[PDB]
Order: sequence, then C-alpha cells, then structure tokens
Amino acid sequence: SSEDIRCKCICPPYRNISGHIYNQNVSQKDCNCLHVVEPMPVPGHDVEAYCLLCECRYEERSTTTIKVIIVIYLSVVGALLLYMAFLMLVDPRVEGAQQRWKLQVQEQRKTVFDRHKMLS
Amino acid sequence: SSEDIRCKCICPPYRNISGHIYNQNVSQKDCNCLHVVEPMPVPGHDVEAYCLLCECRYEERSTTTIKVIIVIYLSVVGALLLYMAFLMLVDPRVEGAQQRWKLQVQEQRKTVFDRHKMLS
Amino acid sequence: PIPGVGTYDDFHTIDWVREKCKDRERHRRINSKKKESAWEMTKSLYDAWSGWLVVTLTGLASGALAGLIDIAADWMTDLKEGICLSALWYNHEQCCWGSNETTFEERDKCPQWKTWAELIIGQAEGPGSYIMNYIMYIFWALSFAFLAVSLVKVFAPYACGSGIPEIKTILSGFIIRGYLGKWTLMIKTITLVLAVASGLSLGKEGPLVHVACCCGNIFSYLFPKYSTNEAKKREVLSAASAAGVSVAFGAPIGGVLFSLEEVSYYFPLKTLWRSFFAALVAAFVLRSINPFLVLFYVEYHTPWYLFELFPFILLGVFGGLWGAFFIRANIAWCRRRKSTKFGKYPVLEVIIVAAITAVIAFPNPYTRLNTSELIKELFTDCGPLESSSLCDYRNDMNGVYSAIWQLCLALIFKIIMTVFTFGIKVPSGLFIPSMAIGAIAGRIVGIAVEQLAYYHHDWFIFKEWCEVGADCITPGLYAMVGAAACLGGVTRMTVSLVVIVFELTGGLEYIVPLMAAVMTSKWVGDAFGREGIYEAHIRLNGYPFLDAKEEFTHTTLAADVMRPRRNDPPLAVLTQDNMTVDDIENMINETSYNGFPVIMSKESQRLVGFALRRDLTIAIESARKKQEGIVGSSRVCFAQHSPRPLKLRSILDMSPFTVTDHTPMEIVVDIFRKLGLRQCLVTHNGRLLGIITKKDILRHMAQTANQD
Amino acid sequence: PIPGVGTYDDFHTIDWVREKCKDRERHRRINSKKKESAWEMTKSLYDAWSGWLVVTLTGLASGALAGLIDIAADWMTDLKEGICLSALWYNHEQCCWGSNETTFEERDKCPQWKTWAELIIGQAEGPGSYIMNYIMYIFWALSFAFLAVSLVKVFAPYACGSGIPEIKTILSGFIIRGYLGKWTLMIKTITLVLAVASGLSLGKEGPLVHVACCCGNIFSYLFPKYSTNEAKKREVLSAASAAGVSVAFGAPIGGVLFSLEEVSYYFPLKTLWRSFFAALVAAFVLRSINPFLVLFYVEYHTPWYLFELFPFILLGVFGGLWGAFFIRANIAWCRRRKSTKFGKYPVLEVIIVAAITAVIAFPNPYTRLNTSELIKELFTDCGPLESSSLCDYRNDMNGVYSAIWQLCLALIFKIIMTVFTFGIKVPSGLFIPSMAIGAIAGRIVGIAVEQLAYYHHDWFIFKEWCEVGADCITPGLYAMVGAAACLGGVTRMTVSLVVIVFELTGGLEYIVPLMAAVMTSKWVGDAFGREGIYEAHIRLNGYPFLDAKEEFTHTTLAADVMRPRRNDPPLAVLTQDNMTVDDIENMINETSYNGFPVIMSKESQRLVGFALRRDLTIAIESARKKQEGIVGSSRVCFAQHSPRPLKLRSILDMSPFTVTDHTPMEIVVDIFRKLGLRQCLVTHNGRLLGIITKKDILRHMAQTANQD
Ligand SMILES: CC(C)CCC[C@@H](C)[C@H]1CC[C@H]2[C@@H]3CC=C4C[C@@H](O)CC[C@]4(C)[C@H]3CC[C@]12C
Ligand SMILES: CC(C)CCC[C@@H](C)[C@H]1CC[C@H]2[C@@H]3CC=C4C[C@@H](O)CC[C@]4(C)[C@H]3CC[C@]12C
Ligand SMILES: CC(C)CCC[C@@H](C)[C@H]1CC[C@H]2[C@@H]3CC=C4C[C@@H](O)CC[C@]4(C)[C@H]3CC[C@]12C
Ligand SMILES: CC(C)CCC[C@@H](C)[C@H]1CC[C@H]2[C@@H]3CC=C4C[C@@H](O)CC[C@]4(C)[C@H]3CC[C@]12C
Ligand SMILES: [Cl-]
Ligand SMILES: [Cl-]
Ligand SMILES: [Cl-]
Ligand SMILES: [Cl-]
Repeated sequence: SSEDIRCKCICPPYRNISGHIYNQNVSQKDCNCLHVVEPMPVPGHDVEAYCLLCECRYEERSTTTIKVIIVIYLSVVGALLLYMAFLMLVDPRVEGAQQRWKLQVQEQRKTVFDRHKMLS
Repeated sequence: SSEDIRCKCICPPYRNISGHIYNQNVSQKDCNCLHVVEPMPVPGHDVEAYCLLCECRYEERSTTTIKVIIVIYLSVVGALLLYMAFLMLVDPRVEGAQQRWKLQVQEQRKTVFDRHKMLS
Repeated sequence: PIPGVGTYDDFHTIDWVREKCKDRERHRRINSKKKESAWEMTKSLYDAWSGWLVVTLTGLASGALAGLIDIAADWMTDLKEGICLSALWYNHEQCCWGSNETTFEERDKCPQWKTWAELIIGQAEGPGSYIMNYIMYIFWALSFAFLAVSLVKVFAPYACGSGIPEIKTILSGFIIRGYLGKWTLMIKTITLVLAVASGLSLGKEGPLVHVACCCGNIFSYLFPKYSTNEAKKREVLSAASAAGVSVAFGAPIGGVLFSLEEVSYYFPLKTLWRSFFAALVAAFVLRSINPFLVLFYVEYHTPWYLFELFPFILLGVFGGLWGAFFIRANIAWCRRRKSTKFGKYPVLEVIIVAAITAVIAFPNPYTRLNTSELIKELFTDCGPLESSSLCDYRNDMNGVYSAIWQLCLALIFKIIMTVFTFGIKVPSGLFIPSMAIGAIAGRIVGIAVEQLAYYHHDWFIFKEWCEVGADCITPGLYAMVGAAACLGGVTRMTVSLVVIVFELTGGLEYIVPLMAAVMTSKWVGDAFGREGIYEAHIRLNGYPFLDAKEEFTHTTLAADVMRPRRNDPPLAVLTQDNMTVDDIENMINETSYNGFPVIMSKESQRLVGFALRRDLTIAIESARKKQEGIVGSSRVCFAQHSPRPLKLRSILDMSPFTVTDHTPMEIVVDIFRKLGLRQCLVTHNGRLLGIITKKDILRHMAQTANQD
Repeated sequence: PIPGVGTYDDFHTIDWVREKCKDRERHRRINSKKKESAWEMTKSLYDAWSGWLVVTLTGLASGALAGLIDIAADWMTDLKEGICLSALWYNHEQCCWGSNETTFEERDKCPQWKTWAELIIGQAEGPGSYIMNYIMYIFWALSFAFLAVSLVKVFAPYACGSGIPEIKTILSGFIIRGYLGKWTLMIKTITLVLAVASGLSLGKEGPLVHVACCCGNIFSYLFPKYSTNEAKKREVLSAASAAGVSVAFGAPIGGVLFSLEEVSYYFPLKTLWRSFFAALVAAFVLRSINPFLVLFYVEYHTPWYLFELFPFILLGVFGGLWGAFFIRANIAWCRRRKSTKFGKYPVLEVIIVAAITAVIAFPNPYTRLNTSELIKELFTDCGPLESSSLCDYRNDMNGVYSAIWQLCLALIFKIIMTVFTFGIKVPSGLFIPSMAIGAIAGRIVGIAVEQLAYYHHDWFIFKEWCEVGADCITPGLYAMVGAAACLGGVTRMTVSLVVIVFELTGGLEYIVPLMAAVMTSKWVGDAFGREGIYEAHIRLNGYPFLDAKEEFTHTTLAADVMRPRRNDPPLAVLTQDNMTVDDIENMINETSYNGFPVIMSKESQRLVGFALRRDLTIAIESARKKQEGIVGSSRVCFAQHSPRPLKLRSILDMSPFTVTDHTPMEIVVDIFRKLGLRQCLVTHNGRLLGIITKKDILRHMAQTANQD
C-alpha cells in the first residue's frame, strides 16, 4: 500500500544551502539521492558530493497491525469500563465463577488497599 | 615501523582486466583506491567504478609481540627438553620440593599410563 | 489418594521435597502405563512434551501482549500532545510518517497532526495555544491515571506495582492465589498502557515480567504435570519471567540471566534451555508485530578509550549513590503509605501524583517527552544529520549551559518523582525511570568531558588518546553507562543487567565499561545496604522470603528456635492408635499449626510421621462422606495395615526431616534454603522435642533485623 | 585446632557443609579482630578483596597464556609447510604480510616464504617437490607429536586430554592433587601448542579451560581464604573455567554460561559476577596480545529465511547422529585402551595416530589446512573478493562435484580420526574437531540448497522467499549451524553453546536457527543416550561423580544401602570414654573407613558425633608430640570438658547428618546432591544402625547402570 512504504532522505547543510528533507513513495531500487531530490539546490560539480552527504532510507510499515491492535485494545477497554459501570450500578457455571471471583476480589482488595499488610 | 603497518587492496575482475592486488606502506589518510593503485588498468570513465568495486584496507600488526612470544616459548621448550635429558641421563628447600615432585610424578605417571584406572 | 490432598492454602509456602515426591510418583504412574495401550503411549508423549508446549505458548502470549502493550502505549502517549484527525489510530510519528510537509527543523511537523489548541482554539501558536496545550496535557494525564487506578482497584488490584518482588517471593515457594490469574493478566495489560500514557514516572518493561508470569500460569492449567505440581509450575513461571524480560528489552540471553540471578530461587538445568527457548520465541513474536534488530540502537563510531573508564566509574559512584538513596527514600515513603492516612486514598494519591508530574513536566521539553523516547534520544550521538537540542551547542562552536541546566532540572524532577511514584496502586516499572535518570546523568558527564577535551586539549591524556579537534568523546556512551550504573545501583543486578543492556544496545565493544560501572554502583549500594529495591519491598510487605545473604549468629542453636520453647505448651501430637476422629477434628480447629507430628505413644514420644492440617481435614471429610458410621467416635489408626477405623497412613509423611537440638541454626538455615523444607523436627535421644518451621526462621531473622 | 585438621587425602571428596562451617568460623575470627588494630583492619580489607584479586589474577594469566598459546600454535603449524628465512619467527601469513610479490590467485605467495622442497631440493614445483613436502610434513607432525607426548609423560602426566571431565569431577567436590598444579599448567601449555602444530584431530579451545583452572588454583595459594577452604577454591576454579572458555572463544557471557551449566556443581550468586569479570579481563588481555572484535567473524548479507530452518533442523539431525555415534565410538575405543595392550604404549599410539593423520590429510587440501583455519574458511560467504576453491563452481556458472567430493572426504577423515585422537595421552580438545565436522556438513548442505534454489527456482518456496537469480542462500550460515549442531550433539550443551557460538560469530540475527539446530541435535543425542561425551569419560574413568539425572528406584530404601548390611560385620564405633589411644590407632590402621561414628556406649548405641580418620590420626600424633605420657595407654574422652586423657571433641562433628532407615533413597540422593554431604548416618529408634556414604550411592548407581 502507498501508506505502508516510503523513501526519504535528509541532507546536512552544505555551504550556502541549509540541510533539507525529501520524501516520496517509491520502491527500493528507485530510492536514491538523484531520484528522490528533484530539484537539487547544489551546483553541477557538487551534485555527487551532495549525494554522499545526504542519506536516503527506504522504510515500510504495517499500518494494518497498528490498526488492529489499537481497535482491539480500545474495544477491550470499553468493555471493561461498561462491565465496571454495570457492577457499581446495575448489580446492586459461569455465574458461579463470577460470584466466586467477586468474593475473591472483595477479600483481596481489602488485603491490598484497606490494609496494605497481608502478612502470612 | 614499516613492517608493522601496510595498506593493501583487492579489485575483483572488471570487464577485460582480471582482479588484481596492490599493497604499499602508507598512513590511513593515504590509503585509498586512487593512491594505492598506480597505474590503474581501467579507462578514464570507469576509474571511479573501479574504485567502488575495489576494496582498500589499512592494517597494523605488532611484530614485537609475536617475536617476544615465540622467543620465550622456544626458550621454555628448550629448557624443558634439557631438563628432561638431564633427568634421564645425568640424574641416574628447592631440592626437597624437587624430589617430592619426582615421587609425585612417578606416581601420576604410573596412574595415567600404566593402568589408566585410578578409581577411588 | 483422597482428592485435594497435597494442596495448600492461600499465602502459604510449598514443601519442595513433597512436590518432587509427587512429581516422581506421577512420572512412575505415567511411564508404567505406556505399554498398556496406544492411547497411553500418546498421553505419555504429550506429558513428555508438556514442558516444551507450555514454554512455547507462554513465549507466544508474552510476545503478543508485549507488542500490543507497546503499540497501545505509543499511540496513547501522543494523545496528550494532539490528535491525527485523518487517522485517529496513528500517533504523532505515524501520522507524520508519510507527509511531505515535514521540515528539517521539525521532523514530526505536518498538517495532518493537530494539537488540541488547533482543535479547540484554532491556533497552533500563541500564549493561548500554549495554555490550552498545558491544560489538555494535564487533563489527559489525570484521566489516564484515574482510569488505570479504577480498573486496578475494581477488577484485579493485584496488578499494581512492578510485581517483581511478589514474583520473587512466589518462585521461592510462596503462594498468592489470583496474583498470576487471568483477571490480573488482563487488568495489568490494560493499566500498564494507561499508566504509561498518563506520563507518570514509571515503566512497562519490568512489569511485563509479571504479565509473562501470568500467561504461563494460565497455560500451566492446560498440562496436568504443571497444573498438579507446584515446583514444576514455578519452573514454568521462571521461564515465563525470562521471556517477559526478553520481550521487555529484546534480550533473551539477558532474560535468562535475570531469571537465574534474580527471581528463580531454584533453577534446574533444563529450566535454562526452556527459558532461553521461550524468550527467543517471545522475541520473535515481538519482532513480527512491533516493527511497523535492536530498540535502543546506538552508533558510537569512536571506540571507547581507557581513560574514559575513570568518568564511567564516577557514573557508577552516582549510580549507587542514587540507588541506595532511592531504597532509603521510596521505602520510607512506602512504609508511610502503610502507616499514615494517605494510604487509605489510593485513587486520590494517584491523581495527585499524576497532576504534579504533568504540571512540572510539561514546561520542560525533556520531562514532557516520553521516558523511553527520552532514553532513546539521550543514547544517540550528535552528528550533522541529527538536529536535537542537546547537540545545539556542539553545532554553535566546536547554548551548552542552557542544555545542561535543562538536563539537570529533568534529572532532579525524575529523581524526586520516582520516589513518590513507585509503590502507588498502578502498574509501575522501575527500569525505565532509573535508566532515564542514569542516562541524563551520563549525558551531563559526557558533555562536561567533551567540553574539557575540546577547550583543554593541551592536557596529555586528551592529546594522546584524542586527536586535537576530534569527536572522540561520545555522550551517548556516557548516557548508556550512567543508565546501566543507576539500574545496577537500584536493583543490584550485576551480570543480567550488563547482558540486558548490551542486547538492548547491540554494542559488544562496550561490555567492559558497563560492567565496571555496574560493579562500582553495586559496591556503592552495598556500602549503604546489601538489600535491593525488590528485596526491600519484599521485606516491607512482610512476605515469607528467605535469602542466602541472611545468616544467624554462631551461638544460636536449634533449641533456641524450637516452637514449644518454655512458655508455649507442649506441641500438638497425634497418637498412632487409640485416638478418635473427634479429637483430631478438635485439635485441627483449635490450633493454626500447618501440621502435626505423630508419635507412637504419648509417653514414648517416638516419632512416626507428619500429618498436614489441610490433608488431615480433607481426608477426614472425604472418609466421612464415603464411609458411613464415621461420626467422630471411630478411632483413627496411622499404623500400616467394628469401629471401621480410619486409615491415614497415605497422608502421612513417613520421612519427616529431623535434626538434633545441639545442631546450630547455621546448618538449619542452609538445609531449609537448599532443600526448600517447610518444617523440621528437632529431636533429642530419638524422641520428639520441638518443631522449627520456615515461619520461625523468618520471624527470628526479621526480629534480628528490627533490633539493628 | 590441631594443624592439618580438616584436610583430605588425594582422590577424596570434600564435605561441603564442613567447608562452609570452616569458612564461616574463619570469617567470624577475622571480623572479630577488626577493631583490635589498624593492621587487623588492613588484613580484613585484604580478605574481603581476596576474591576480586584472585579472579583478576586468574583472568590476566588465562588471557596471557591463551594469547601465547595461540601465537605459538599459529607459528608452528606453518613450519610443516615451509619456513620464512628472512624472519624465522613469522608464519606463512606474517612472512607474506608485507610482500609486494603477492598475487590475487595466491594471497600467501611471496619469495620470502620458502617451502621445504625449495630449501633442500631447490624447486618450488614438481613431483620431487611434492614428494619432499609430503615427507617433511609427515616428519614434522611426528616430531611434534613425539615431543608433546614425551613432555606430558615425563613431567606432567595429567596434562593429557581436554580436562573438562576431570574439572567437572573436581568442581563436584573431588580432589585430584597435581591436576591443577604448576607443572601441569606449564606442560599442558607447551604440549597444547605442540599437538596443535602436529596436525592431530584435536583443538586447544576446550583444553584451555584446564589451563585457566590451573592458574586460579595457583593464585588460590596467595589468599588464605581460598587456600584453606576447598569450597571457595572450587568457586575460584569455576570462575577460572569461565575465563578459560572466554579466552578460548572470546565469549565472556558464553564462558559464564558454560561454567554455570557444565562444570560448576554449585554456582553461588556472587560466583556469577566474579566469573563474568574474570572472563572479561581475560578477553581484554587476549585482545591486547593476540591481535597483531571477533575471531570467526562472518558477513551474511541476506537475512536468514524461515524455510531455511528446515535444512537447519536436518543439520541438527546430523549433529546428534554423529554426536551419539562418537560417544558410542570414542568410548568404545577408550575402554579398549584401558583393557587391551595398545594402551601400554602411549607414545607409540600417539606417533602412529599422527602418522596416519598426516599421511591421509596432506593429499587433501582441506585436511592439510589447519582445523581452525578450515572452520574460518567454511564460515565465510562466497563473493567477488574471495577466491576460495569452495566457491569456484559459483563463479563457473550462476566444479561443484569436485568441491563436494573433497568436502565429503574431509568430513569422513575428520570423523574417523576424532574417535582415535580423543583420549590419547596429549592435550586434546573436542570443540575444534566437532565444529570442523559440523561446518563441513553445513557447507555441503548449503551448497546443495543453493544448487536446488538456482536450478529449480520455479519452486514456490524459493521463488517467494528468494528473488530469481539471487544469492539468498549463504553457505557460511549453514556451516555455522552445522558446527553448532555437531557441538551440541557431542557435548549436549544447549544455552552455553548457542551463546558461545553467537559471541564467536558476533551475529545476533542467527540466534533462533542455531538454538533450533542445537535443540534438535540434543534431542537426537538423547534418543541414543542422555550422557554427554564429558560425562561418558567421567564414567569410563570411574570418577566419583554424582549427577542430577541419575535416580534410584522407588522401592529402594535407606536400609538397602546402609554399609553394615548383613554379611559385613558391625560398623566401627568409638566409645565416648573408657577407650585407649591404642584402640583408636588400631581401628584406624585396620579399617579404610573415611570416618567413624561415636556412640555414648556400646550397648546404648546412642549417637554422639563423627570423627574423620584423617583428623583422628593427625590429632593423635600431634597430641603425642606435644604432651608426654601419651603412649597409647591413656584413655580418650570425647565428652565436653593422672592419665591425662586426650580431648578429641574439637575434631568431632557434633551434628552428623541423620536419616531414618525407612527413608527412601530417592530423598537421600537429593540430600547428598543439594547439601554435598560426604556421609549420612541411618538411625532407627534414635540409635545408630548404619552409614550411607557418597561412595555407596555411586557404587549402587554404577552397578545399576552396568546391569542395564
Ligand atoms: C482512555 C482511552 C482508552 C480513551 C481514548 C479515546 C480518545 C482517543 C478519544 C476520546 C475523545 C475523542 C475526541 C472527541 C471528539 C472529536 C471531534 C471529532 O470531530 C474528531 C475526533 C475527536 C477529536 C475525538 C478524537 C479521539 C478522542 C480523543
Ligand atoms: C619442537 C619445536 C619447538 C622446534 C622448532 C625449531 C625449528 C623452528 C627449527 C628446527 C630446525 C631449523 C632449521 C635448521 C636449518 C636451517 C638452515 C639455515 O640456513 C636457515 C634456518 C633453517 C632452515 C632452520 C629453521 C628453523 C628450524 C626449522
Ligand atoms: C494461545 C496463544 C499462545 C496463541 C498466541 C498466538 C499469537 C502469538 C499469534 C496469533 C496471530 C499471529 C500473527 C498473525 C500474522 C502475522 C503476520 C506475519 O507477517 C508475521 C507474524 C504475525 C505478526 C503473527 C505473529 C504471532 C501471532 C500474534
Ligand atoms: C601474576 C599474573 C596474573 C600477571 C599477568 C600479567 C599480564 C597479563 C601482563 C604482563 C605484560 C602485559 C602486556 C604488556 C604490554 C602490552 C602492550 C599494550 O599496548 C597493550 C597491553 C599489553 C599487551 C599488556 C597485556 C597484559 C600483560 C601480558
Ligand atoms: Cl519498566
Ligand atoms: Cl520494575
Ligand atoms: Cl578445542
Ligand atoms: Cl574439549
């Protein structure tokens, strides 16, 4: 995808022309100083020297992975918040485990915050 | 020292001219394709291409360290051989430790070679 | 045996000898039935591969969760600064990743990313824009902290803290039910991201170990071998901790070394390779998700010089000096939370700490920047391609004073805030803050050294080692050394720390400096106390943890630690025969003893075995349910095979560890540590005289420490 | 106490509990006198830093000796090929180092270096020159082998072999006087170079550990803390072994891991950092001498692909398959040397083996090349700059058959010769031959894979993973994987091996393949036996080594291993009082028991303590010398304070370990392994019934193994 890939170089300040950045979406073989920089401020005799001074890198990112991870994390957080709200507002074999966990969390919450000292 | 340092470089076969080697004693700043290779078979337009194809390296070695290590090892080996010859030919607080070690070495020699079995 | 026998209550230590006995018995039973049927052969094959499968699953889960946590934290940390309207799911870097409006001065500047001032006020620059950015940063930090603390408290409040101290206690045999459960796993996974986003002075690297330790525990329920045996489960937990460290720092070797040196009380040989494989798998998973071969990659072209060791050692002196101080400070604060009234308001404390952190951090660019990103920036060298403010002075002549002042202010702020941040009721890591503090200190030291070398190149050391007017000094290496020194001083880890730093850097040329710095820090820390921060927190929480460092006095003998002593009445004893079930039940209910010795006769006091209270009650109840007529009148006989007497020889440990009263406690402690004994029976003239429990040893050591 | 008490005879195991007791007593004595005087404070400070100083000295000595050995071996290995008349101290590479007569085809061709044919015959080329080179190579190999074996036999017979098995036995508590002495150190240092020069199928990497283990031992005599305590000396020996591995492979982390996993029976936490520091110092010393940052540096531009794991696993299958075979072959040969008549002629055997090796190796270029140099060449990738014969086919089209045939012949020759070379009476290492064999196998596999990919790129796997007509497959990586697999199969080391290979390569991108290959090899080896080559040699030599793998049967009980048994008469016992010195001396002389239990009375059989035979005799003799009238008639009283009875309570272990007769040996073995006990006293009803010694456990395990 055009968003996944890019190729960008950064050139340090050479003589009069200060350092500059140039980015564009190309393949690895296209990613080079001459192709990426268009136009190039440096004069004819210093063109090659400018190419060595500058650095072009071709990078690829997995936007879909970040998409999916963020979406799933946000959904999990929202579900947790909704369940919490139900617990504090609505509530006042799966069900048995739920109530056993409720008692366990009550006891262990008493251990953690109320006292901070569950010494045994 | 002229022996300690060198700068040599190797060019792979380019077109008609086969790969070649060139070495000479220079400093790091002098060690480069253009300086090391004199004359360079490649034509004018391909000179720079030849320089990129070729690889030049500057190296330094410690001849004194090798000299000293070899000399000391050889002297130790010679002393050991002379002591062995004295033991097999001439012999038939330092001295006390010497005879104690002689008895100990007789023992361990019996153990390692004659039997190979010291099971305890 | 009776169902439920061999189990333990919550907050109890396991008997490693009994666990090994059970594991060997199960192995014998499984291998005996291999020839019976093909299905038995398949079951045996699955049992043999159970360890490999569980470590693989733990590594995969740890890698996936680490990648998800890292990505979510990176995305959320930038929500405070602004939002990418075009793609709400891209952070500042990703939103500006493919934009052509970037500039050399500002790499992450593009119209797609809009700061909150632009969203609401509509102006990117101006006093109003700065004020609104300040307020929105504070509000987002407070919201993240409040959500994290609320989620921790409501669902799985074991998720608070790094978890390394509790993991250390558990791997020594302690039992904490729910600490490594599914609820804790999920809640810690969410709250680590939330807290890292909030901007609090904490990290998600150390706490990730807990995450891993949870996953394996869950997976340990899919394999009977590791579900039924506590020692095997703890081996799996050690492998999980190694994998967690690996994903945290991308250091599988470093993770294995940390597991061996810090958290694993017992590390069998097989556990080494199992942990290494799990760590490698987890690192592979992280490398297949997060990248979108090293995290804190550095490029120091100049090789480190010998004289640079002297400044590095100085950093070590700092690394320990802060370390011990933190151990003296944080604990002093943490104890107060357990003694004063502000501990009764954890949510309010977290909110206030987040408010203070954000308020004092936003004005200073270094503090506002993420701690991991700050470490990244400090670890880089200065060059023509880079445009960091830290290097501005180098470009000016070659303001240094302004950069040094900002770095010092950030260092002071981080040092002050780490004391008040560690211990609060949210997932808090100590690796990232310590590394950031050490990196700032090392950057300052490297800047000073570079200034001295450039301005005073006439000095023989600089002139000989460094070419005049050359960038021989690399501040990034100094920052790395300072971070390593601070981490060593605060944690006291020596080899695992060095290997973790090297793997997280990828530079093998700087092993000797790091080590040296670490050594110095450790020694300096040991000058003010040999206990690390994790051990200090273990002691503060009062967990039953026994360490090799602790030792007893020479004069102390076993007779001085026996439970019966003088004031206490005679220790509970069970007769072999002529004893009713009612008497056993009454004794179980009356006394809280973990177990009871058994003697042939009351007068003889000739030892027979040891009956654990839990096993006793479970067996009695099961026999009552199964066999009618057990109404308490029926006698109980422990001897080898109308009333239908209950047989309790199966639940009896026929080989209880026995020591002499004249035996010094110097050897009793060694026996307890090496063999992991839960109790020993002190005898004299062949009869039972007393019982020394691990609780007694811990209580004596704690009393001696308190007297000091 | 009486001088000489607490010492042990040659070929005896140490009591770790008693060693720790002595160390703690000495620590108490030293710390008690700190306040007495300033000189006492300085002595205490020196004692505290004794460990650091000894590890530093051991690392420095190990690095210096490793550098010297490497340089001498490199210089001598080329003496067979020719001589540099201008500089007799330069090898072929150094002699041609600065020559301008070099050529691209021949890098080491220059008029300064003259082959023996040129020296004597006067012609560099021709059938006569080849014949003379053959004869001179054979003669030099024979001379080097004869000198090495003669030096080993005359001065230090313990210098033969790798020494890793004996080091493993020693670190478990065994005592071998003279094994780690100055004579052994010097003789092994010389003979390793001599043997490596001879061209025998052996290495100097593994044996270097012994060298290091010697140095520290010597340095342990400069510090009373480590000179008087055996456990502390063994900790220093573990650090020395780590440093030795580090210098051998330039892998300080790998050295520490090898020490922890292979040779160190007990590895305290402090030993980890001490060994790491010693290894780092030794590596620094080697880097400051030998170079004139990695030895087997590799450059695989193409990252390893997932499908390449499948060939790598195949190499693992080979690595184990050879490994086990070697363990079955070499041992079968070694046992023959201990049973047949050719073992009575070690010098002749060494000479014959060297003759065969040289004769069959000279014709084939790969075999003639040094094993380390062969591994170096195999680990390199093929490129335009290189001109190795292995890559000729690649340049021809892109003879492969000729190169593959030569590699296969070299592999077969090395495999056959390693079996007959390991175990001979010269310093022989197993790392280099195994790595060379695995490297040859991996090179062959990589060549085959490259040919398949190039000729059959239409296959979906190759086309998708590899670009058509691209050098994606790197034979050097395959050779590295094969070497790692073979080393793992022969040694069964898993994590230490992988880390050592990675450090010796410097490539962190290939950790996952190596590990996997190693795993496979190990498993394959475990399919044919779980005992490694070092453990196999330990068993063959019959050393008293106890391993965690060995276990007893469930039915076996302590009563089945007690020394008195039935046929044997009652075990020797000493009465507390009413006993003469003459009786004690007679009992000591008559019985070979390491120690004697003490009972209150003969009828009562109530235990009191344990008196070691050595301590008994030393105390009796010292008392006789010091105090007149001790002519044997005077009674000996062990009870706490005219005949002037001798007092022997000081030499008495007042807390001898006691177990019940019903206790299964399953727990006795665990106790012995964890606590390092030298003996246990099996009691019944509070009285003494028998004694179970570590010798008894070892004998029972050996008998059970023999029955199998
Ligand atoms: C606690 C965590 C998980 C909650 C994260 C939710 C964040 C991402 C949400 C909460 C409020 C949201 C904003 C609310 C309103 C608007 C205006 C709309 O025209 C564009 C999106 C924008 C600017 C949203 C961006 C995303 C946002 C900042
Ligand atoms: C066992 C080891 C230590 C012995 C090593 C000694 C070697 C290096 C010695 C032994 C015999 C020596 C050779 C004997 C004779 C000559 C002829 C002379 O005109 C030049 C040197 C030369 C060619 C010598 C070179 C060095 C030499 C090869
Ligand atoms: C029960 C537990 C242990 C299962 C956990 C499975 C995890 C580790 C699996 C599920 C989905 C997997 C991902 C699915 C797809 C891809 C894209 C590929 O180009 C690289 C691997 C990668 C990124 C996988 C990595 C591992 C992964 C995250
Ligand atoms: C008692 C024992 C431990 C002492 C051993 C000291 C050894 C390690 C010392 C003695 C002489 C030393 C060498 C002397 C000179 C140089 C040249 C210098 O440019 C690099 C270090 C180097 C190569 C030293 C390395 C360490 C060295 C070999
Ligand atoms: Cl962290
Ligand atoms: Cl942490
Ligand atoms: Cl070797
Ligand atoms: Cl070896």
